[PDB]
Amino acid sequence: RFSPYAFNGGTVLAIAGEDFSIVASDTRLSEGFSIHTRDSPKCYKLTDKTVIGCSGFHGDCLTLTKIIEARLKMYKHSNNKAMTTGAIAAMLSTILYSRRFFPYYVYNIIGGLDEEGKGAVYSFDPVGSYQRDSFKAGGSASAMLQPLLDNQVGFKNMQNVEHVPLSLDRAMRLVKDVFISAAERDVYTGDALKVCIVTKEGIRGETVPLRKD
Amino acid sequence: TQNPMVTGTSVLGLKFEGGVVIAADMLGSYGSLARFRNISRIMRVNNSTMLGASGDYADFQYLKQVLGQMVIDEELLGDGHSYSPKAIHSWLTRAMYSRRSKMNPLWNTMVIGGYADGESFLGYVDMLGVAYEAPSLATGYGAYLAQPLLREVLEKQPVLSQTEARELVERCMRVLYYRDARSYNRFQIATVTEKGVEIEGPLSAETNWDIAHMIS
Amino acid sequence: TTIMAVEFDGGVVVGSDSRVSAGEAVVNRVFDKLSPLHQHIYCALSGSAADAQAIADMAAYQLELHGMELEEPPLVLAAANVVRNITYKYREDLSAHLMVAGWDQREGGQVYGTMSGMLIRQPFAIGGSGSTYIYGYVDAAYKPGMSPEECRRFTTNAIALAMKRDGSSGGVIYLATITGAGVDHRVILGDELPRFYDE
Amino acid sequence: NQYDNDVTVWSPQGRIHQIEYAMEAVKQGSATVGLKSKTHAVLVALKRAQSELAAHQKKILHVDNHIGISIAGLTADARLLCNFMRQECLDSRFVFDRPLPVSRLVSLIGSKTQIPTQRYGRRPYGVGLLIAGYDDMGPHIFQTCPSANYFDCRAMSIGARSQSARTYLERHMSEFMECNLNELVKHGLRALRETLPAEQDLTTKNVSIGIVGKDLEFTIYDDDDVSPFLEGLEE
Amino acid sequence: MEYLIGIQGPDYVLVASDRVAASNIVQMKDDHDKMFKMSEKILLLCVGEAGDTVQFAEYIQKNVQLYKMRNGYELSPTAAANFTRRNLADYLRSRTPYHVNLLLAGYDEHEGPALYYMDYLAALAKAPFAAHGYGAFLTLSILDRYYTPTISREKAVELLRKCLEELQKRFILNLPTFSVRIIDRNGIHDLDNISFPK
Amino acid sequence: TTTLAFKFQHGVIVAVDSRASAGNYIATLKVNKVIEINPYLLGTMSGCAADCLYWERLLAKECRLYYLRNGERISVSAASKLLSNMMCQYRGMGLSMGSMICGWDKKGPGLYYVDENGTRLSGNMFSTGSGNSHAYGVMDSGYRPDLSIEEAYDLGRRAIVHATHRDSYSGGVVNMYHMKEDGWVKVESTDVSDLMHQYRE
Amino acid sequence: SIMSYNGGAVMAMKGKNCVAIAADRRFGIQAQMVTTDFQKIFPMGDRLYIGLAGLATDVQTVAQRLKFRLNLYELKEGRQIKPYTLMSMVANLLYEKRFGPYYTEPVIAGLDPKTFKPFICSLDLIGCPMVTDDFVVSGTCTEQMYGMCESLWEPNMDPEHLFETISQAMLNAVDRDAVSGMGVIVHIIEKDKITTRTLKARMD
Amino acid sequence: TGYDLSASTFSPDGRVFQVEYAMKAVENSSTAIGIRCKDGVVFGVEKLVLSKLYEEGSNKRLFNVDRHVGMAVAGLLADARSLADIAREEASNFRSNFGYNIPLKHLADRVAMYVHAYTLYSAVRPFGCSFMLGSYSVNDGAQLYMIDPSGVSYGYWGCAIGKARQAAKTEIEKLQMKEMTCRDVVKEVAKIIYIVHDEVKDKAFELELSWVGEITNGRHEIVPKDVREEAEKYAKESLK
Amino acid sequence: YDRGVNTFSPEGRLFQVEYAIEAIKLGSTAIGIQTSEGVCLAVEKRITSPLMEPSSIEKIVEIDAHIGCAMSGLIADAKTLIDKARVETQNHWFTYNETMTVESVTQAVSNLALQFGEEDADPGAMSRPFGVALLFGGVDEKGPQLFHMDPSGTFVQCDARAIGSASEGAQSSLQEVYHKSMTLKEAIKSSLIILKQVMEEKLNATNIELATVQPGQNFHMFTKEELEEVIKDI
Repeated sequence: RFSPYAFNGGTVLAIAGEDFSIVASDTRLSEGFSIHTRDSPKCYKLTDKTVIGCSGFHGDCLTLTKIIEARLKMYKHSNNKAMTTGAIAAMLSTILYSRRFFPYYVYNIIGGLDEEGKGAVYSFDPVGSYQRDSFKAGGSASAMLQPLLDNQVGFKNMQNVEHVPLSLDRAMRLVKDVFISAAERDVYTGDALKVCIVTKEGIRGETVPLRKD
Repeated sequence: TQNPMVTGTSVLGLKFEGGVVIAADMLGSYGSLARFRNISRIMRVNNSTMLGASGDYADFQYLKQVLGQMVIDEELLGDGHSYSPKAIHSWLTRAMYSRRSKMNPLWNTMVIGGYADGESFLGYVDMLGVAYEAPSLATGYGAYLAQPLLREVLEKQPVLSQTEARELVERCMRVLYYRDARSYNRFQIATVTEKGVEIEGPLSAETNWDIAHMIS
Repeated sequence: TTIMAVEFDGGVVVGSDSRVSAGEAVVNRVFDKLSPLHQHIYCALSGSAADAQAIADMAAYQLELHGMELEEPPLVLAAANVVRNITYKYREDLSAHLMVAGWDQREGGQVYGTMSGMLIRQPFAIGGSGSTYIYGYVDAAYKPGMSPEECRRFTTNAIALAMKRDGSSGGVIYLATITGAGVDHRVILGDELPRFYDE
Repeated sequence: NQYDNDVTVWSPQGRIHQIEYAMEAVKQGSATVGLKSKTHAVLVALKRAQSELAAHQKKILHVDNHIGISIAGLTADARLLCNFMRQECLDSRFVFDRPLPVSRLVSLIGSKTQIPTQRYGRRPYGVGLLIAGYDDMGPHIFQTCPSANYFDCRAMSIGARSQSARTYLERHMSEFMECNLNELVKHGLRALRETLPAEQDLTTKNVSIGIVGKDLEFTIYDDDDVSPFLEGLEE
Repeated sequence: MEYLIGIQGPDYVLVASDRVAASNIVQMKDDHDKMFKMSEKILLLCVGEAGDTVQFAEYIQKNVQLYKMRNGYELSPTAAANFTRRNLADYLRSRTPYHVNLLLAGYDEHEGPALYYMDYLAALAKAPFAAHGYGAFLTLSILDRYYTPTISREKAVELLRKCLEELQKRFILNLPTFSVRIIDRNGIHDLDNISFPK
Repeated sequence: TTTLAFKFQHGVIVAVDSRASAGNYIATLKVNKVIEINPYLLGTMSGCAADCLYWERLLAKECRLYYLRNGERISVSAASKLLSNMMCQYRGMGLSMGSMICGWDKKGPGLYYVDENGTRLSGNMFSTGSGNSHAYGVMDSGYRPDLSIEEAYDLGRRAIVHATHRDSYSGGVVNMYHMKEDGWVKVESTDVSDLMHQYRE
Repeated sequence: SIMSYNGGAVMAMKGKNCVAIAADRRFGIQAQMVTTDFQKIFPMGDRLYIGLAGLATDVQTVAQRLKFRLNLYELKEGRQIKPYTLMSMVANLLYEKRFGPYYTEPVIAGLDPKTFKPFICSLDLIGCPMVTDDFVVSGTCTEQMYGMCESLWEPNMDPEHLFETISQAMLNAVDRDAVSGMGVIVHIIEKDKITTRTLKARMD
Repeated sequence: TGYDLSASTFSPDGRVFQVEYAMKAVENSSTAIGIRCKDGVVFGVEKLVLSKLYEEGSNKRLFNVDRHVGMAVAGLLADARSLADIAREEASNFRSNFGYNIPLKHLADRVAMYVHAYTLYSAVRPFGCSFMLGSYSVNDGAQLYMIDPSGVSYGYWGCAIGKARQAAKTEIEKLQMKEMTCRDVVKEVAKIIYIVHDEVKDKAFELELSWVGEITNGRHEIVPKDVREEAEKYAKESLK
Repeated sequence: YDRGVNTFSPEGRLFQVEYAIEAIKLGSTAIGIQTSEGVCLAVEKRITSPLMEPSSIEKIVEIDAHIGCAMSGLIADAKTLIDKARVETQNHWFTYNETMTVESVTQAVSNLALQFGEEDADPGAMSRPFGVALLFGGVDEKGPQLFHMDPSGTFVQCDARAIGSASEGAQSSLQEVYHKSMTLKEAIKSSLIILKQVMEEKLNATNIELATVQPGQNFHMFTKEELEEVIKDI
């Protein structure tokens, strides 16, 4: 018959630093065993302080993003101001529920800085449940990214060691290498890397090379 | 969904310097039968963009009547605007997406090429709604066959002329005819350029059968 | 079930058989599958006999209106798109497949296959469950610029060939020659079916 | 007499008084002016306060990144129609993923105002609109009427005492094309002066502007950025 | 499966019900009240699907209270059962079917006591005694032996306990506590809640 | 998922785990399952997480519209009945939500339960979730309405810690909330494993 | 199927100047019996009765809707209904449900109000009216109730021979039906009077 | 009197004055003319300049209903754009039905039927606009039809709508338009436009011309500025 | 009469909207004040007989924790809007999970003001214009704010606003007492001065209701105890 969904792969990471928030995802878009293209940026910039990742079925990733951008203008025209990172997260929760009977198939990750200047990472599910955490992951390699950030970022399971708050210099190199290690063992990750760092001064994009296999 | 019949074949497209070539076979297919050997699978949209598709051709003629009238209605308006190759690629993305929620999806795979204001556009949509932009695109088994052929050229030579492009298409049209049982000999090579869309008539390709003597 | 139409200089020849069988038993061995939609506009019924007869009346209802509003015979392209849109839109509940052919003062004789919901122009068109086995004769024996006498025999030989191989086809051959001066209706009795290789 | 009771009934001269009363409703609002160059477009809006303690009302409504509009007429009739304009523009980026052409938006505005006219019981929308926007063909100044008529314009002034501005717009029309962003503000604020009384003239409190341009998206200015714009302009 | 039982005496109606409300493998509420009061002398016993039991019975509860307030007097026992059957029969062919088993207990100043049996298909039949659930098979047979129209409530309550003690022997589900009430000329009278200090 | 609540002389105590998992992978360990409705009124979560977050806020919406209307500080009984009726209209469409409502009113510290099919119950001790049966054992053992404030914390603490040990879907840190007449208050947040080391010794 | 849920049997035989109708008293759910007092025959007015069988949900529901149309018909018209008129009324009530049809097999028996003439008829699930000159029966055991009335029926029978014939047909045929039994109510419709009797039957 | 209040109420003489008053509103509109010949049909419209503040190309009075079907409307511009899209919906639904371009006689009938439908109901109002419909084809040929506010279509070798009509219709009768070619007809169209307009009330205007026929290959097309200026110079040879 | 609710004037204004504002002069007087320390609201109970209970009269309603409201004009139309304004306020927190700006509170309510008509409407359509005037005070991220709406739906930010029958002389009196940084407690004093002048009755502790919102304290209604301490300061 007709299959309404298909797994398009990909991986999305978000980490909340002290004064900063970093969000990165790959460019690889592939369905089944074939590659559609090697450049397909999933990272979308909502506002200056907020960047949303999308990992899942690509058809729902495009439409749901256009629906969010439409409601961004509804807010700003009404409220004369931009949405906070926490306001965008709670909004899409009700957006994902409106489909509760025929849910959108996607994994959304929202990150950025709040009014206090602290990073806020928001991980979602197709039914719309959400939470705030220091760092989250998503996509096909989501199982791979989480343990590495628990030890390195979270300082977990380490006895008698100095705990230093997250630094931007290390946070960049940690996000780069976890994807370098991801592109090794993940068939759905590689070919390029795009890193979007949201700070108090503004957003700064980066490009990192990865293996083409 | 139910049963469409009226099956199509693969479609190829690529980018070169100052233009886009899109070629497809003229054969309609019913089940395992090759029935209609003369069909125009490449449709022109205004001057600067062009469309071709696969899958159900009966649904494609319906997309002719819908998109065609909508494009003509703009030419009837005469406001001085023309649908951009991204606009046609965007409208087909939502139009095909709107058919999934009503549980009546149309079987088709469409490719939108075009050249406007020095910007060469080639894009891909699908019944499943997957949409993106790539310098070389193909449908059906072409993505398995003709796609890696063009990727190797674009990596070595990102810039291709109009003659080099048509020569690579014929070489890709030659390979697709070999390994695709549902393909067909007669095809049309259509090229959009600064002069607009120009669709060449029925064409063929010289085949090398020497494998017959090398096997035996 | 076999329907056939062949275009020539002065018009078209649209043939059909008389056999209508629901299942393995013949309901009626003599039936006319050509239902006039207009003077020169005819429709060859095929597929489901119940759905084809319903569309033929729904098509005639729309064509008579379009014909009386213009006070002139509608074009063959007009009658073909009526059957197609009724086919394509209602294909959910309608499995019928029709072949539209006729003559107009513009381009003359025309034959438009409406089968499966699409539309295309052909010099000769064949349809039905028995048209699949006659592809060999209609392709090779077709020659350009055949006289009306040769077109009647070319259409008869292929239909009589389908009637032999198709189990659902039989009866008598109905021929309709649609030209500018009128339409001639002929019936070929079982003795007049052209004899082919019998072994 | 008895022909002004509704829209549908025609006068013996073939006129609809209710449409006339809707066109006179727009002239009872604030006076706003706008103009475009070969590059930029500037919309100068006059803000009024209901009382001395009350803050000035907002006459500028943000529509699209390249599009802006000033409302003159019944306030709530503009708001329901603004929800229609914004919805159509959101639908443009929801479907076409491109900024809606300003000429196609205004054509949808008229179609919305053509619906109430031909039907009995439904009142026409009594708000007028001065809308501007930038596209591939450059900036455009459009005006709409409650009669559903809409025109393409180089520059216009709507509201009370607008002819003293329009006369100013006629004399400097030759300069409006070649001036740059800083001069368009100078001509726009001096054009607003003619619609204003002889006592209260120019204050950054009740005067606000907006600007769209080639690479410049539509941006609303209120006080801080308007203060240097008023400086250096002699009235 | 919840259990219901009722008995029609000459001047009285004796009804009883299980107080256990369970979910999955555990009993969440063992004191749960299955008895709903339709009118002064008219009670109701509703069991069935956990969702349809409370929801559909509360509809009947107020619909009976609708009649009593509009005309100033409550439905009769016969009038109440026949209106509840139409309510259950109307939703039978709807998209929300109700699975419930109801016993209507009431007393009339003329016809006297009345007990009514109702299934999930809304089939109303008057009977001197009736029961629901799987426990109805282990109980009603005892009533066949000991029932007489002249029985006194003093012996009926004793025979009711003999039937309900069979639910603790053969019948598998525990059901520790049962609620028992009686209807007569003097109104609703509560009886000692059956308790088994196990 | 393990959630439990019980009422006694000093009021209700709500205890819950922090862990919610999808399949074999743990989605988040730090999830806060307890829903905050009113200052003195406290909800919970069970089953689907999105169904709870959606409907419990509608209950919090109804409770606030009530207090803004009549100012009567809606009772726990009225809140539990309104939550059950909203689940009845959509019954059969696939909505799965468990929950428990806790709070004090003129009658007392009421404890109610609302199921996915509309089951509304009342009693002294409730629990829900995948580990509810593991909670019933420890809670029932050594429980009386006369338990003090400090003794009841030890019962609620050992309830989650020993129940989440036997469940693969239950874990995280123990979040226990006592209920009072003025309102509920956060008592302690402690990891299950950190308390496991104290119980083994 | 669904008609076998409550079982049941209805019998109507035509005599000479009179007609007799009979049905059993049993009501049960599958293997679980309920009550002995169930009534399968409801009065349609003077000298006209109707039998009902099958699922008892529709038995009591259609009986309402037939009394719905009966009383409205009797209040509008100044004369009583003819048994031939009622047959077509049940046909319309069952046919309007053609998508959702009720489950029952109504049996109508009575006397022509003209002078003495007896009239009988029965319908089906599809609501097809049928007129027979001998007898009509319906139920799950209807195959058993045929053979009794086939041989025993005579062209003309007095009330003495009619009651004896229909009673023996009920007692013998119902005893072979598992879902039927527990007493038989027999109604005798004569020109002068109407007789109702309850037969002594086995409890089984 | 109350008889002319609603269109559903007849006058004492058996007329509908509401339809008549909608026709009087058309008489205030600007003048637009058209002429058909063997080569095709030539369109022209007088577009009045309301102010210098309006951009070139504003208030376009040349309407395109369908690829082979042009239209020029004189009347209320609100009801003009309404029927404009409605006429396009009828031509689009035709091609969605019969799969080709609707003939001009068949299109003028369906549109005029939609116009007369609002004259019957008292809950709506009739159209206050009148327009002409040209078309060209190889099987039919040049055809010109005009629909009034009452919804009745008449075949015309030439027609004039707006304020000045009878004066322009007599000038067309003074010379045979059939044997002419669209190149020579546009010379007469611009000649009539200059005769109709003088400076008394109106100030300035602009020439909006359109061609359909062999020159345009049977498709509705606007006249370019180069040919328009050259067509004016042919009319600038005389004026007198 | 001989016209619809949608019929325009020869000057182009709706009769039903004009008469709606003219009906507010029959309502109750309420005076709001916006200050840097909060927003003050005061209203008179208007007791025409001792048999009535002052507890049943609430002319100051609470939309949100930090957002208050005032009431005048027709009572029947206000109770419909007070409930609708509350629902949309919670629909905001149900969606965006934040407190609605008082400007958006005035925005959502102003939408339903002019929706009224006859043809081409639903059964939930209003026939007649609102005869109620409203005052929305409150504190938000931008500080204390006080807004006003009329039957036409126009909402305007105001430093001080008065409604009711006495709004004619009270609004002119607010310009006199309001200067620069004047605090909440000082505004409460000036509120009772103007309110006592405009009322026909005597100012009493239980005669008027007084409620204020602060940046550090939620909207609070002063009870009979505190009201006696406030009136004492006169």
